[PDB]
Amino acid sequence: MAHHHHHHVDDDDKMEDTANPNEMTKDAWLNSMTPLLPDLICKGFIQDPDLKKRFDEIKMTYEQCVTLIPESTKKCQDELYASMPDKINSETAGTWGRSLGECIGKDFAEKHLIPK
Repeated sequence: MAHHHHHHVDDDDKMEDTANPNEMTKDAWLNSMTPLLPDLICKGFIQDPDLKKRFDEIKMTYEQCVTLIPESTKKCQDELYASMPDKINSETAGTWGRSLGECIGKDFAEKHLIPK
C-alpha cells in the first residue's frame, strides 16, 4: 500500500501467501485420531465404575487395551470414512471422533470383555 493513483504492479502478492492447514482433511484426521483412540478407550472402561467391573473381571490391563484397540481403530475408520466429508473441522472431529469411540468401545468389549 504505497500507490493510490499510479498502479504499475507487474508483480505483487509474492510472499503474501502461505497455505496453512486450518483444519485436517478426512484422511489426516483419521491419521492423527486413530492411535489416540486406544488411550481414551481404555480409560473409558476405567473411569466408569460400571464398566470397570468387567474390565477387572477379565483381568484386563491398560496396555492390553491399547494393543487391541488398533484393531477397531482401523475398522471404524473405514466405516465412517465413507460417510465423512472431504475435510474435518474441529467441530466435525468431535462428531466423528465419538463415533469411532462408540464403535471401538463395542468392538473391544464383544471381543475380550465378553468371555463368550
